[PDB]
Amino acid sequence: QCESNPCLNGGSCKDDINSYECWCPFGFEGKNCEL
Amino acid sequence: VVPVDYHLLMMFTKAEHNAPLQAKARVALSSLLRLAKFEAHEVLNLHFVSEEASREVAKALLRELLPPAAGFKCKVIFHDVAVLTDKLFPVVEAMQKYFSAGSGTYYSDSIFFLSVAMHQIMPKEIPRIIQLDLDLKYKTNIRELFEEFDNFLPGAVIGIAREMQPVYRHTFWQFRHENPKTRVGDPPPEGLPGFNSGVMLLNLEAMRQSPLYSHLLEPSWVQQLADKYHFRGHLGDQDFFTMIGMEHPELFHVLDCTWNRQLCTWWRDHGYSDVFQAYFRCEGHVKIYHGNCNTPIPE
Ligand SMILES: O=c1ccn([C@@H]2O[C@H](COP(=O)(O)OP(=O)(O)O[C@H]3O[C@H](CO)[C@@H](O)[C@H](O)[C@H]3O)[C@@H](O)[C@H]2O)c(=O)[nH]1
Ligand SMILES: *[C@@H]1O[C@H](CO)[C@@H](O)[C@H](O[C@H]2OC[C@@H](O)[C@H](O)[C@H]2O)[C@H]1O
Ligand SMILES: [Mn+2]
Repeated sequence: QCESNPCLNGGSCKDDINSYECWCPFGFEGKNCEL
Repeated sequence: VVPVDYHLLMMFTKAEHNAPLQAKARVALSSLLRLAKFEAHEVLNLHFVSEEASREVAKALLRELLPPAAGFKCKVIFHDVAVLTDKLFPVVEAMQKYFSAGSGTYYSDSIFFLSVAMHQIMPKEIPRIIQLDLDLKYKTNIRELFEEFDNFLPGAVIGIAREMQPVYRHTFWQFRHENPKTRVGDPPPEGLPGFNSGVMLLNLEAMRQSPLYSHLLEPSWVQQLADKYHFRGHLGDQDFFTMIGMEHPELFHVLDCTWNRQLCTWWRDHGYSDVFQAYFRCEGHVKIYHGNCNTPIPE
């Protein structure tokens, strides 16, 4: 299994190889939507 | 008295040296068997999909729980995950690119789509089967769930409960962005939040006999709908049924939340605090608890 991609764009798995940008759900920031 | 068969199916793989999985299976099967009641001519058929090591583990657990306290007839059947994987692959290959972790099309993912093609895998003598996760706790007689088949409207092929987290609100973001007004990914009572695969009433005869369902299995239809919805996932059969359910809700008999009360709150803490409650709300007498995402089940 993989961990769900917290970003709204790109693949369903976190750290999708073909993805570069990460747009986070409102209220969250970071390359993994942490803070 | 002609014998009437009831069929359940559970995935039980990679169980050796997997204590958490064994403990979940123990809770599921003990509760199931303790609370089950069937008439004298009836037989409960328990199908397990397992490689050889987990088959041995399952046998050891079942001998501790069988015969059931209620004294009804119970038959245990094992199916080889490797055999089923090869039977599944032709049918299921095209969807794996969209709904498997992560990329591309691997035999190891094929079994997560068993339910979608169950009507082609199980013998013709089996008209219906209920596929069940092993991280469940039963609070009623499983015989009662079979009456839900009676409530299928013409054209419905599968009985399934809605997903109780906003995972599909998240997954369908792009489609939701391009279609502001859509019900796709919204919470109940009027949104389509998607489905959870923990409890599934697979009417194999209805699946076999549906022109629509058969078409939706075709590679070009999978691709067309995945493209329409900008939809990718990694939860296997759950994602496929969720997607075709957006386009063709008529195919699904929606079970009440009490038949699959999901406990996972992972998505609450990953961006959906605001709306989480509208998805997670379930009230009424709980029939089956579901400890998904490794969530301890209360007592
Ligand atoms: O090593 C394993 C893991 C799972 N299972 C079986 O698979 C079921 C599903 O896994 P579970 O641990 O119960 O995960 P959930 O969080 O309930 O399920 C989510 O994650 C699953 C695995 O990716 C997806 O298949 C589901 O559609 C999705 O809802 C289990 O109940 C078991 O029956 C095994 O046999 N061996
Ligand atoms: C995203 O990844 C996380 C961490 O791996 C999973 O816990 C999420 O799955 C959970 O929520 C959606 C439910 O449908 C699953 O049954 C549950 O495990 C996954 O969406
Ligand atoms: Mn589960």
